[PDB]
Amino acid sequence: SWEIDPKDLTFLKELGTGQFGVVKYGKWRGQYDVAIKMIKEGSMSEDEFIEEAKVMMNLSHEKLVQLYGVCTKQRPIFIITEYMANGCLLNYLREMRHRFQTQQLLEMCKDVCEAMEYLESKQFLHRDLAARNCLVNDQGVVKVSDFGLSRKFPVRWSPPEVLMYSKFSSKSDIWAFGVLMWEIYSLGKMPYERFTNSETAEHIAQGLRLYRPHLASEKVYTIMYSCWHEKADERPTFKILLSNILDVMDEE
Repeated sequence: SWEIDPKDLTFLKELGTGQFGVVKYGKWRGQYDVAIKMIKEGSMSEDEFIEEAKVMMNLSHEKLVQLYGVCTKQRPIFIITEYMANGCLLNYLREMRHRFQTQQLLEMCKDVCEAMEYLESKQFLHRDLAARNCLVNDQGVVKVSDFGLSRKFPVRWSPPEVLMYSKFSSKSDIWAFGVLMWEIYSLGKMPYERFTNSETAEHIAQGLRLYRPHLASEKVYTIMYSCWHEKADERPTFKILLSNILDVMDEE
């Protein structure tokens, strides 16, 4: 069901990801590659954890990193997720010592927009969409992770209404997606690299945004820029963005 027997875990490994990162790898039920993550003790009630795990497991999309189950009969609780061989998107973008053509960067954006259009259609809020929270598999497909119970503050990824009023909505995920497009097109730079949090917020308050990365065409920048409207209701939906992204794919 939602509950998993740790005895169904075989080939337990400690694997590197990026230069200093580490992942606990296993195989689940003889054929599923999984990452094993622990849940902070006492931060949640057991019943509260199970319901949230149930919601997350019913979130099925090829571009969302899947949750396969949880172990609760043990201390600490752990979760098993879809293993992603190429690791964090941020590190993967900076590891571009080789590859990225602009078509590949736009495809990354499309992968994420699909996952997010799915989440939006289920009225589920990510709340921390960022390149650090996307994972890349062995085929180079980008999937969104760290939504749900896979959770100082992501100020550089947050719209003004989150910073001031804590008003989370799909439209705040929209803003963060624009920042994520920026991280992709700049190949993994830090948004607003040399800014205090008040400087970033004063910069936004002045109607100023993240510069056009030079790998981004005018069209691509229009799409990411559209995500950062001051008014939440003036920012697009993930369905509209997808259609914009699919339009720009046809035009190249």
